Amino acid sequence: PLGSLKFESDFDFEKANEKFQEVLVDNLEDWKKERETNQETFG
Amino acid sequence: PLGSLKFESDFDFEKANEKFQEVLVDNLEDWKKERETNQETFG
Amino acid sequence: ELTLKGVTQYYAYVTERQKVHCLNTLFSRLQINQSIIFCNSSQRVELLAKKISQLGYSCFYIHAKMRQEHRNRVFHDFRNGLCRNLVCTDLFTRGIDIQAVNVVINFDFPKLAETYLHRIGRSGRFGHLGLAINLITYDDRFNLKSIEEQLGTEIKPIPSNIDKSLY
Amino acid sequence: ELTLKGVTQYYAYVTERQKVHCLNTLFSRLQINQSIIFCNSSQRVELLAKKISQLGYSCFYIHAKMRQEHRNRVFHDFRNGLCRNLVCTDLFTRGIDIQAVNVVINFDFPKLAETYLHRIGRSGRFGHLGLAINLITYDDRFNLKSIEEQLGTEIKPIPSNIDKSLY
Repeated sequence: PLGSLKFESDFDFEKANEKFQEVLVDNLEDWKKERETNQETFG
Repeated sequence: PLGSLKFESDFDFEKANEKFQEVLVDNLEDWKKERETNQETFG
Repeated sequence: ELTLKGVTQYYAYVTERQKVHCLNTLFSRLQINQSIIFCNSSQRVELLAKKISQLGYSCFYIHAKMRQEHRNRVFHDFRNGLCRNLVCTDLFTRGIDIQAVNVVINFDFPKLAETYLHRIGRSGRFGHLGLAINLITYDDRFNLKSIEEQLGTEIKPIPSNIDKSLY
Repeated sequence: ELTLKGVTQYYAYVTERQKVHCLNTLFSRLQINQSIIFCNSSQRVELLAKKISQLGYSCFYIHAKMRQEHRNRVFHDFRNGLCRNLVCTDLFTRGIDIQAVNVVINFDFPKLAETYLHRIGRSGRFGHLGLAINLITYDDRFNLKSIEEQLGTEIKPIPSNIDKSLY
């Protein structure tokens, strides 16, 4: 049937942009994979 | 596009049932019509 | 066959001008999980879908002037719950069997008790609790009592506060 | 051809596990009239439609594994506004031209700038103001800057409070 999905807190966009900047500065110095990423996204 | 329709007050169900009782006690003692009723409903 | 076991049935006396107002009041006041709204023509089904979306409620709609594959996929998506309201005509040979649909609204009341049963009825003795709300006009006043008699049920006036344990 | 004139573009760094959370946060915080959400497969389109409906938001979805008549009628119903969100794959040869769609969300960021343009771009010099929000993963970090370069635009990090006068 229909479930009811709710997230307790918000997504932290500032923290995400910080992680991305850190990722960039650190990088400075088939169906199995589809199913895996689908399990990660909608699991 | 998409309009935004809002009704100011509520439908009065008690008043409607009263009107229906009055109707019953008083009764005790093509495409033109389709378009007309559609104009009345969704006009 | 079909029965009206768990279905609590009400009627609201309206004019055609008041039908959209009454439906919006029902949407606001009632605790609807999912709902199926019946109309007497495809034109009115599409117009009512437009009105429902205008009022701020998402809408699904199916009728006879449709490709059966589009109709079937829309019905599947409605059963999965992507939208909470479905406007349709009379194309259900069997009784509706969706646990999430706790309110059925006859926007246009039918003339034959067979049609009313196929819209409102259930299969088996253990159907979920539901509401059946009929929008009755002056030209419907006799068919209301006639259908209420033929099926041996009762269709009461709608109360201003409906017991939440009925749907 | 297509341009990105009125489209303000942002990106949010996410993992695949965080994508549904990020999308729900966007739905809650953003002032969306209508929205189109792009995914990289039909399977993911259907799964995301389910997730969106679970979160409490109505949903439309179209993809390639569909009868073209069902797809066209669903697109017509979405343009008329019966539902406020549409999940789809890449099947828009021309630029989207719906004034009500003020937010486009790349749930799955593409690899080719042509695809990004066909999702985000506009026809003519007077397109309505819109938002383009890209969900960027680690495997998307280089394609992000590459597509940003090829199209001569800028894709800024998403701010915690977006100017309401942009969409």
